[PDB]
Order: sequence, then C-alpha cells, then structure tokens
Amino acid sequence: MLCEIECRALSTAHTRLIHDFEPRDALTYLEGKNIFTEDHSELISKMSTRLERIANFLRIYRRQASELGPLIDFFNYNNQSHLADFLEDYIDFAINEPDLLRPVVIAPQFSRQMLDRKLLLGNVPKQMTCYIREYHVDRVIKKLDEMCDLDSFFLFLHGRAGSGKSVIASQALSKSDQLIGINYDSIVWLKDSGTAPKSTFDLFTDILLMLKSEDDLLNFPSVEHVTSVVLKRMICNALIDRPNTLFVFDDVVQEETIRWAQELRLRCLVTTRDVEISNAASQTCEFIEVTSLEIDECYDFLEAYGMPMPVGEKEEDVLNKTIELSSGNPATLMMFFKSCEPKTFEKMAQLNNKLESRGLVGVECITPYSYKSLAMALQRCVEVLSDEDRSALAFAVVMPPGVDIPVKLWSCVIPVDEQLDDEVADRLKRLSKRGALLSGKRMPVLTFKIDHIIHMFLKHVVDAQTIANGISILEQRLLEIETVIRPEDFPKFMQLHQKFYDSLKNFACC
Amino acid sequence: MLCEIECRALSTAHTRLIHDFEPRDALTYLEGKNIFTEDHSELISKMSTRLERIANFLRIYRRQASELGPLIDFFNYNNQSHLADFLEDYIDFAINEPDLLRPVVIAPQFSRQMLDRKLLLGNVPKQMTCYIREYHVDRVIKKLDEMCDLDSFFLFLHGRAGSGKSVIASQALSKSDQLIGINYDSIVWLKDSGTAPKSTFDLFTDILLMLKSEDDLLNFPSVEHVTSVVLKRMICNALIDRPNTLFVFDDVVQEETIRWAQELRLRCLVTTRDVEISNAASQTCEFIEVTSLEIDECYDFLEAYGMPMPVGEKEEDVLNKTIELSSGNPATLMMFFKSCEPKTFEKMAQLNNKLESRGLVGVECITPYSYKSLAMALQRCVEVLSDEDRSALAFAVVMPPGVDIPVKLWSCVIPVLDDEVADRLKRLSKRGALLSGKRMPVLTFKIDHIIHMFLKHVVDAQTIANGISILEQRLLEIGNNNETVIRPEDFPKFMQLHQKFYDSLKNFACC
Amino acid sequence: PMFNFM
Amino acid sequence: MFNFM
Ligand SMILES: Nc1ncnc2c1ncn2[C@@H]1O[C@H](COP(=O)(O)OP(=O)(O)OP(=O)(O)O)[C@@H](O)[C@H]1O
Ligand SMILES: Nc1ncnc2c1ncn2[C@@H]1O[C@H](COP(=O)(O)OP(=O)(O)OP(=O)(O)O)[C@@H](O)[C@H]1O
Ligand SMILES: [Mg+2]
Ligand SMILES: [Mg+2]
Repeated sequence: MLCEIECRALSTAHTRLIHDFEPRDALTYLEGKNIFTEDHSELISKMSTRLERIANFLRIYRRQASELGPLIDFFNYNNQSHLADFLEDYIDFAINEPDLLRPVVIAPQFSRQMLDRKLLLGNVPKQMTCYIREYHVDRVIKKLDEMCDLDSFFLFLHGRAGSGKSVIASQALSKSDQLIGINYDSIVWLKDSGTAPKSTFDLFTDILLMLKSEDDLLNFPSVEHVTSVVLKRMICNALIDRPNTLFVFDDVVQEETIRWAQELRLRCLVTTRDVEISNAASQTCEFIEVTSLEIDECYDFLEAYGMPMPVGEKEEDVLNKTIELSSGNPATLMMFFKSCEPKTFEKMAQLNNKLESRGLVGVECITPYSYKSLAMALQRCVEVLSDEDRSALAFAVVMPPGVDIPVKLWSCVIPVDEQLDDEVADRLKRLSKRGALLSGKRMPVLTFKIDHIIHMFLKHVVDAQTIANGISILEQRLLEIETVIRPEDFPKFMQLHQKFYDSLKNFACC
Repeated sequence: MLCEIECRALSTAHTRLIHDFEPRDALTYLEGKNIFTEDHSELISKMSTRLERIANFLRIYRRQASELGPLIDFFNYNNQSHLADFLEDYIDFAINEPDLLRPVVIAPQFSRQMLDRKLLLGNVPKQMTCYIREYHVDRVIKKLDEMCDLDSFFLFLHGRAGSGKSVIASQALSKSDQLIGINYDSIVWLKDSGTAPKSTFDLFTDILLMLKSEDDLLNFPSVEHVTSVVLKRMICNALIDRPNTLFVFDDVVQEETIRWAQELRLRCLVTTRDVEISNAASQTCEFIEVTSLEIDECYDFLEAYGMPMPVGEKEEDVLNKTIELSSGNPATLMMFFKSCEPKTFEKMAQLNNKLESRGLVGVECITPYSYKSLAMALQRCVEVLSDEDRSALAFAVVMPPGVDIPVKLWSCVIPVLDDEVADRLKRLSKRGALLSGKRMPVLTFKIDHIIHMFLKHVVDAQTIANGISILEQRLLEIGNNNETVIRPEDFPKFMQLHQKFYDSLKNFACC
Repeated sequence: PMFNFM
Repeated sequence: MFNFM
C-alpha cells in the first residue's frame, strides 16, 4: 500500500498526470515489476476515455505497489520524464529535507482559482466579506497551519449561538492559499445538527459519499441499511485515495460524532455550541472560543455595513444600548441592522424599545443566519440540557443581567435535591460550558453573571409563573441575620438592582 | 502538453497534414531529439493507412514534448517546407503578437447559435417585441456585463405582480449577443414558484438535470430520493463541465431558493416579487426594481399594438383613468387591450366603468400572463405575509387610493409610540410592492389603485364598513385633543376631504 | 372569512 | 415551565 505522503505527491501532481500521461505506456513497464494483476491491466487497458484509465491507474496503484518506485522508474523511460522528476523531488524534499516541502515543492502551483474550486467541491460555504474578525480568523489559521503534520486531530471552534464561528471557518478556509493545497490537499465540510441517534450515522454516510468519485456516485447502493463497522471500514478504505483531507464538522451537538471522527483517525475542525462533546476524544484536543463582540468591534461591524455613526452623547448611548442588548452577538446584531429599515439612529433606538418590551421577537428577520431569531437557536441548547440543568437555567431569569453576583446569592433561586451549596456553582459551570449561556469568573469571589441576549431569551420563554416564583423564592432567603461586586455585609438588600426587578414584576402581573 | 494556440496549430492544419506527410520520416527524429520512445515508434510505424500514422503523430506527440519545436525544424528538413513556414508564421502571430482575437465573432450566424440554440436549450421564453422598456432591459444587460468576471453573484429584478420582470429578463437575454456566447458560455432559465418545503429541493433537481448531457437523460434515476448534500455535490459535480453559466430563476418565493443558489456559489438573475429574500444572501447582492409603467410609457405600450391616441379632453382623461386605475401595470394594461373588443375609446370607457363596480374580475382575460387576472397573482403575494401584516393589508382598504397620508393617520385603522405601523407598512411594500413609501416632507405611505380593487372585492364585506367606522372614531378622537402638498396636522381631523370616495366604499359594505 | 381562500 | 422549549 502507499500512504498519505506518496499519494499526496500523486495527488498534487494530478493536473500533470492529466496534461501528459497514458496508462497503456505504463501497463507494460509495470506487469513486470509486480504491482498488478491481469484483471487490473484488463480494467485499465480497455477504457473509452483516458481520465478513466488514469483515475483507475492512480487508485489500483495506490493500493497495489509495495512502494512508489515503478512510477519514477517510468515517467523517466517514456520521455514524460518531466513527471518522474517532479515526483522524486517531492519524495526527497519529504524523506530527507522535511519542512522545505511546503515552501518548495507544493506551494509554487497555488492559484486563487483552484481554491474556489476545492472549496466549492468540499462544501465550504461562501466566506464573509464586509467584516472579518481578525484575531480569530487568524489565530484559527495559525492553529490549523500548526497541525497538518499531525496524523489526526481535533480543532474545536466553540461559542454562543449566533456568536459567529461557522463564518470564521468559512473566512479562515478562504483566506490562505496554504491551508488548502499547502497544508491539506482537500476539504470536506459537513454540517451536523444531529440529535437523533441516526443523525450521527447519516452524517458519516455523507462523508463516505463526499469522498467518493463522480463515477461510483452513479453506483450508490442501499447503504442506508449497511452496518456501522462497514460504513466505517468503507470510509478508511475509500479514504486512501484522499491523502490529508481536512474535515469541517459544522455544528456538532452529539458527542457521538466526535467519537466517530476519532475512531476513523480523522482530522477535524468542529464548530459546536456545547464544549463537553470533547470529552469524547482521547487526544491532541485544542479549543478556540468565539467570544461576544467587544464594545469596540461592534462599532467596526456597523461601520462596515454602511451605518451612520453617532455625534450627540445620547446616540453613542443608543449604540451602547444595542451593544448592551445584543450582549455582543453577531447574529442578533445582524437582525438589528436588517430591521433598521429607514437607516436612522432613531429607528435604531425604536428597536432598542421594541426589544425590551417584546424580547428577541421584536427583531426576528431574514438574515444570513439559518435561524430567524436567536430564540429558535437557543431553544435547542435548552432542550439538550440535563433535566436539572434545565431547571437552573429556567430560573436565572429573575436575576440581574450584565451583573456580577456570588454563588450563595444564586443558591437562593436555584434548585437542588445540608449546609454547603456548592452544587449551584457546578450547575452554572455545566450551564456556561453548554451553550455559553451564563458567564463564570473565579476570583475575587466565585461569582457568575447572565448576559442580556441570554436573559431576554428567558424573559419571554419561561413559564410566566416561574418568574413571579423566583422573585418571591428569592425575597424569602433575603433577610436572615460600578466595577464592584456587592459585599457580604450588604447582600440582605438586593434592592440595589430594584430597577431590573421592578420591570420584571410589571411583567409578571401581565 | 501543448496550449490552445499550439493545439490550434496542429489542429487547424489538417486540410494540409493529410496531403503531404508521412510520420515515419519524423519518427527517428523524435526518437532522437529526445521526445519519443520505441513503443511509440512501433506505435507510429507499422500502420496500414497514412491517416492512421497522421492521427498517431497528432495524439502521441501531445505529451512528451514541452512546446512545438521538433515538428518545425523537421518539416524544414524534409523538402516539405509548405507546412513548416505555415506553422512558424503561426507561432509568429502567436508569440510575437500580444494581440490576436478576443472572445467575439469569426464565423457568422451567431443569431442561430445563440438566439435559437443557446436560448432555447436553456429554456429562455420568447422575448417580448412589440414594446421593450428600454431603460430597465438595458440596466439589466449592463449589470449582467459588469459581473461576467465574478465568481458568484445575485441580480434581483424585483417588482410588483404583473410588473413585467420575467419579460424584461427575456428581452435582456435575447437582445444582445454578449451575455450568451461572449460574457457567459451558457444559460439556464428555470421557473421556481415554490411554497412547499419540497419546491426548493425539487427545483435544484431540475437544474442538475438541466445541466446533464443528452446522454444520460435516459439514465435518469429515481433521484427524488437522494440526500440534499449529495444533490448539491452532484450539481457542483456536473457543474465542472460548466464554466461561466448564467442562472435565471424566474419567480422566486422561498428564501431557501436563495440559500441554495448561494451554497452552490451560483450566478443568478432572479425575478421575484418579495425583496427581503435577499437578506438570506450575504453578498454583493445588487438589486434592480421594476417600477410602475409611468404615464407616458403606457401611452407607448398602447401605441405599440395599435391602439388609437386621444383627442377630446374627456378621452385623454379616459385614458388617464385607465392608467391611474391600472396603477402602472403591464399585465392588466394587457388584460385591458385584449378585452377592448371594437377598440373604440367608447368601449374603453365601458371597461373603465366595469372596473370600478366589479373589480379586477371585470377585466380578467386570456393574456401572455400565467394568471387570468392580476388578483389571482396577488392572492399569493397576500398568503406569504406575516399573519399581522395580512391584517394591516386587509385594512388599508378604508384608505384613499393614490393619496399620501401620515403614519398616525394610518395608526387609526392598523392593529397592534405607533411607529410599529410604519414597520408593518414597509414590510408590506417590500413584499409584493403593495404599498408606497415617501420619506419626507413627513414620513408618509400610500396605496395604489390595482392594489386597492384587489382588496375591494376581496377583504371581508363587513371589515370594509368596520374600517370606515374605526376611522371616523379615532379621527374624531384627534378631534377632542383640542396636489404637491402633504395634509397638515391642523387638518387631519377631517378626512371629509376624501368624502367622495369614502362615500362610495361606504355604499359598498353596508348596501 | 377575512379575505377569500385566502 | 419552558414556553414549549
Ligand atoms: N464576521 C462576520 N461578518 C459579517 N456578518 C457576520 C459575521 N459573523 C456573523 N455575522 C452574521 O451573524 C450570523 C451568525 O453567525 P454564524 O452563522 O457564524 O453563527 P455560528 O457561530 O455558527 O452559531 P451557531 O452555532 O448557532 O450556528 C451570520 O450568518 C451573519 O448573518
Ligand atoms: N415589454 C413588456 N414589459 C412588461 N410587460 C409586457 C411587455 N409586453 C407585453 N407585456 C404583457 O404584460 C404581462 C405581464 O408581464 P410579465 O409576464 O412580464 O410579469 P412578471 O414580472 O413575470 O410577473 P409575476 O412576478 O407576477 O410573474 C405579460 O405576460 C404580457 O401579457
Ligand atoms: Mg452556523
Ligand atoms: Mg415571473
């Protein structure tokens, strides 16, 4: 058998094996060095077109030869020496001088038009343009660049919903000319979204077919009914003809995916919302998180899509309202612009109202996002949730948004099955780990925080009763014996945040 | 390998290379100046006919050489100089000449190559002729030219129902010789019109088959059942064989259509009524809106199929009645003529009466249009609508047609600071061009006339009288707080100004 | 019945 | 308790 290196040389050099070559010239020179069989030579000598004899010659060869010898010792004798010279250069700048391989024998054939092709065929989606998140697309390219040597690996690009990850993998695979061509030969990008136990199998059905040739896409059997071991063996089989193939697994929800990708010793970029799926993998796991757009970057994104910038103070404030509201979130920011109709800052604060008094549903719109509003999205993050975690989440409504508050102050509204309530913190950690719904912050004292998008999600989504029950179940424990968290000498009075409590109550008599 | 000029060399020299040439004469030479083998000599030495050995030398030589050299130093050797100077004069106008052809015309009858063959095979409809709206068709041809360079892109030719979009793309791709042949290699023109969630998948199946060769239409499988990811991959597969391909998507309804055109990095002209489907595409989205046929162009359209132009004042006025009524509308203008029987202004005003007291149904006719009348078309435009927006629309009946009235003056009849009314009214004009926005002097909207008699004989006979009344109420509520001109806020209190039409609409609901 | 089909 | 989910 060959391997990933000798087949990457045989793959990199395919425009050439198509421009000048013929399998009949080599069939004779090769029955001799013992790398074929008379059905092999039967299958390759009688073929109407040449690309057929060629695509079968590179497949039968990638399986049959004990080595990559009798094809250097052939492009040489047939006066197509201009070939065997290219392939021996790749094996010498591979075995002997490594590293030198990416700059010297692989890169000098890049072409910003082959890119669009490799991308289109690998189902990489059409990268975003009016704004690119520098840090991320970049630090991503670096960490993908760092691993092409590796035999198998996971890159987990995890964040909030609508937080902008998928877009970053699109731009990050659309930026370089290196990642595709230099670091990895092909791309297969598949969107998951699997919940059923069958989704994770159907997925790898479409990997297996994403790898597959145009011929033998005609020949598709009832593989829907074919074993797990066989779709798997069929893949690591049909995967020989695919040396270094990068895999984007857009939106993994099931920890079952991650186990399959890892039994198949595959290379994975993974966009996901829930991070714990990574516990499935025993490996070089690397993680890269897409955070909420910082107060300044948000500015950059608005300017980017022709939006007029403030002057008066209560206009930069209208925008700190949006920035406060969409607690730094690409998708909802986008619905925000998309719904700003006349373009005025006026109609923007208008939305800023509509948003407080009707939740995310005040701004749901047709957007490049696959979801009308962030609520359809978080829906799932909330369904998948351990039943108890589902409860904790349902209660953090009656909190203050964009406010840092200690764990015992949470032990009051939050459920549990004694005197140490640490269990609350464990649930809020699972809760931030699993959709990035909260916000954990270790010292000065263990305190969490709920952002605003993640709140007005819960406002108009939890049971109208559980709002008033949390306000009261809190007001019970509530009496006992700026950049500053509220002290233990002064907790007895949450009245400080009375504002975001008077509003909630005016909403729980509605 | 060669190129496309050295290949066109060996290739367009065939009325020649058969007459005076034997390949064995060069065999040794190429076996010798290092470019050939002895399996290839025996390939081109022991063959019956000479056309044999000639096809042999013009398929094997393709490979082991780096340019067209040892076939021009050879022919100068072999007393056959008459091929040599030909090909050396040709590499002369090839290398030494940075200026050759440019993709255009060097063999005649393009108009049978494009016009009949490419258009027809791409299912383009037979472009309109007796009248062409210059401006729009032109901006189309222009805006398609600017993009032939581009990798994937959207052109949205959006307008009203019966507004004439599909026809304009038909005229814009049948006029020029550039868009098909010069700028784009092929055309694929497909009608969408999809509402089910299956319409947007079935569509790209008939694209995929629209691409596929005449071989393997026989081979058509039971493809209805095949994943979305594999159909997509199968299209961008069968899309290898298709460089610069234009896609007309005549009549798009689903924003899913647009998402597919964009996952597949396709190039699209799009006829549609609802514009917001474009927010689905994150891109160089470019838009061209087909407005109502202006009063003067309408004249042109009538003139065009032989309709006699006015004289008396109450005849030019009769025709402004039709043009006002048919709020600039290609389709209904057409239903009108087709139904104008004797052709007289007399029978034209007959219809002008018939139109007021029986709605669009008074003039529905067999027309080049897919719909008997513009109302059947608009129905759909009314079904797609956000449930609440369906409501705002159902109510704008009790307005004045062809009149600008303020946002609060609308706040009286529309469901729920009532700015929210404007958002619904924008969505309503954006989604079938049912309303009409006018930013300043003061933020005001407006309802046209075709778009009214759709609603007349179509909203609930009660709800007409309920809207008329809910208005006289909130109006008199504005009463207890105390031409080229907008209605002042000192005078909203009396819509009695439009008492005339208000009196007619009232006679309708109440009987 | 507020419309027709609708 | 979750308005559907
Ligand atoms: N860099 C960007 N430039 C322009 N628009 C953006 C960018 N990032 C996000 N958006 C807008 O926000 C939307 C949501 O982003 P994205 O599709 O990346 O979410 P995601 O991180 O994959 O989340 P999920 O896990 O829910 O899919 C985009 O589809 C687009 O409408
Ligand atoms: N040059 C022209 N421009 C527009 N309309 C014309 C022209 N010549 C004739 N018509 C008549 O008006 C009718 C309506 O136009 P058309 O078929 O172009 O609308 P459309 O944009 O396809 O509308 P819809 O979105 O409802 O399908 C035509 O079928 C024909 O009856
Ligand atoms: Mg996504
Ligand atoms: Mg149409």
